[PDB]
Amino acid sequence: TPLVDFLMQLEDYTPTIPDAVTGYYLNRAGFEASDPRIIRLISLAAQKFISDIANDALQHCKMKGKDRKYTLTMEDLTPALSEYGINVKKPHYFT
Amino acid sequence: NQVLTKKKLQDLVREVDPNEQLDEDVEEMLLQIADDFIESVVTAACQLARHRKSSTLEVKDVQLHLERQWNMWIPGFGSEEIRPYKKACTTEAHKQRMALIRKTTKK
Amino acid sequence: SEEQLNRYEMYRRSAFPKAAIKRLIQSITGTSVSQNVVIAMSGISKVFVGEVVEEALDVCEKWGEMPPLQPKHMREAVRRLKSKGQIPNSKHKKIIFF
Amino acid sequence: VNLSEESARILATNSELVGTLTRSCK
Amino acid sequence: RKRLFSKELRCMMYGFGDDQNPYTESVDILEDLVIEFITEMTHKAMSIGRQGRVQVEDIVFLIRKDPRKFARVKDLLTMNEELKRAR
Amino acid sequence: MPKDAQMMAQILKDMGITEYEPRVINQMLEFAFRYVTTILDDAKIYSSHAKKATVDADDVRLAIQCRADQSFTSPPPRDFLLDIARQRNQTPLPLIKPYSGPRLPPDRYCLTAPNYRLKSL
Repeated sequence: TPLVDFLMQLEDYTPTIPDAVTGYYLNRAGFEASDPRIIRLISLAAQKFISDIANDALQHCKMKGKDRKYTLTMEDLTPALSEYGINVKKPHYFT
Repeated sequence: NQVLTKKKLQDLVREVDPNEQLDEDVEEMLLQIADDFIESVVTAACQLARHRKSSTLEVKDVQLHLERQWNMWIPGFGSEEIRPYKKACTTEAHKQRMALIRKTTKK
Repeated sequence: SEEQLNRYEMYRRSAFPKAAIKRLIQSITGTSVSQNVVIAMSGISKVFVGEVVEEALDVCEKWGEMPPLQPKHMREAVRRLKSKGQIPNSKHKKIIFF
Repeated sequence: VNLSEESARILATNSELVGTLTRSCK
Repeated sequence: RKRLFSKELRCMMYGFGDDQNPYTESVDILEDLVIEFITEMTHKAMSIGRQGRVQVEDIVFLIRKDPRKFARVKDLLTMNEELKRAR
Repeated sequence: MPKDAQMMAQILKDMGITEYEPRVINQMLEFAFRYVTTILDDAKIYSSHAKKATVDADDVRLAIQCRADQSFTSPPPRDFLLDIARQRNQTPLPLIKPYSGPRLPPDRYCLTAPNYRLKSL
């Protein structure tokens, strides 16, 4: 199985999301995570999800050409979220 | 007057894993699911035909309900050539109100 | 052998004609495309055909049928490819959070 | 002139070998 | 619509292991996949980058979906320059 | 306060909402902008499907009714909950065995299971 042999490549990795943050959001979801390798797998899978939305928004910003400092404006994040199942629609100019 | 006959359904399970059985609780539910969705498709494709002020159900409005809602593209039928895609019909009132958000922001 | 050399000849020499896809894309844009667009778009569609036929022959080898490809193995090919996200549909606004 | 006539010879043999008879299916 | 890919697609299915004589209703299916694939990679390509069809945005969709379409578009763009260097 | 945030406080005051967070009015204007720009999304798909130029009122009337089943699906109606109940309410209550210890469903419906874990090697 690939899920076990991947987990040997995770003993050298340390995710950005801490184990107390992830271990709390599993508690609201319905279980207390006993094995601390399951907390290192749901946090890595959710760190990869942010690291592709923030990377597609970068290539959306580097495809409009300004090349010094890249600002995470909503104009680059809103098309980058629609490739996944996040459809934001923010208003402007409330009359 | 039934559309699915519990032998076409059994071969639909045999093509996935041939050593697998369904229960009569599952078979009676899969039959219901099929019929219920046949209606869902037709009840929302008739209103697309009657909006085109026509009285014939074409294949071009059973396409638009499955694509938009059910995420199904049935390949082997073919359509007409799609018109040149209109990109942005942004109106003048939006071109002048959004040119006021920037006028306050930088000036 | 003598069929593998004929099959490898058709795997490389076959292509969609550039005189028709440039007519096909320009009916969608409205104005004009470039030659390096048509060269790439004629090349991705050969990979996409090779994504279906190499996977529709996995449907036929899974079931108890022979090499001639019926449409049963071709509607099943698009079904299995769409469940792995390979077939893109830009008319279904998907939602992952429920 | 060499590129113009030899381009159609890669496709002319692609109408003699493959697809001799046309089939159908129920 | 007529079929603009009837004879070309029969060579390609033979190229990937089908037969020398595929069925007509199987090339009926594959000809409609390609017209939708070119449509659903041009309708989404005229919103990214700019409202045109430059090929610097055709290479964006091929990553993170299937790497075979990306590894076979870097070969067609490299070999365009090695086939103009020979002249 | 725009004229539609001045009217959004009137709607909540007309309900039983007298004390709300001030973030609520910014939330109920984002929902009201996402809804009309989803109805007018579908009302432009249906205008091109009938091959007309503008977006008429019969397109918006269909776009309202054809997304009251997936976007805002309802709890089941009163005529359906009565028929489901009145065939369930006709089978008699079963009798109870005298000494069965913990009374529980069969083992495939409970949550009692051996509940394994990985060997931390």
